[PDB]
Amino acid sequence: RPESELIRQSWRVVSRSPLEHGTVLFARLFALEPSLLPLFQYNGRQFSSPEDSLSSPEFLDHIRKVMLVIDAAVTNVEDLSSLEEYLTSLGRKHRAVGVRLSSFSTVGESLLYMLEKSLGPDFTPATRTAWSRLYGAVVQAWSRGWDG
Ligand code: HEM
Repeated sequence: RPESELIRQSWRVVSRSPLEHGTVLFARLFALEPSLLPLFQYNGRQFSSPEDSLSSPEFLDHIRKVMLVIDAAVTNVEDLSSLEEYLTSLGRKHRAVGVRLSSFSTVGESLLYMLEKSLGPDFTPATRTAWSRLYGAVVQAWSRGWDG
């Protein structure tokens, strides 16, 4: 489908350097919602500043995991069911770590922000809309983790 192609094609560029692009995503995320910072608790320690997170190997590893889940959604765009059980569990895991379902809308905004800045002129409003649909679909699946 044309919309599925809009997603695939846009993802191609940022998929080539996932850590660099995911770093933009998480920098934007903390700027928008600073209270997400303390939810990373590697070695039982809290990051004081957002820039502290960027020196942490485990935090950077987590960026790679996020970008790989998104890549999975892109491979399955139009095939989004295939991932429902995995997303529900991933959702439950985040509830357990203390992320509120609401904070995932901020994640969506950060993903769209990162795509916009990476695509520039290529970020057509059809692509913003398509990604909004895809992300909306990911979030619904995700949400089931919170039991509603
Ligand atoms: C609100 C933003 C988020 C916070 C605060 C957050 C926090 C965490 C924490 C603390 C862990 C466990 C430690 C670790 O594995 O490094 C984790 C695991 C993980 N997260 Fe995130 N996360 C966030 C968003 C996301 C998003 C958007 C994705 C993917 C779309 C994602 C994918 C993962 C994956 C794949 C794991 C491994 C889970 C497992 O199998 O154990 N997270 N999350």
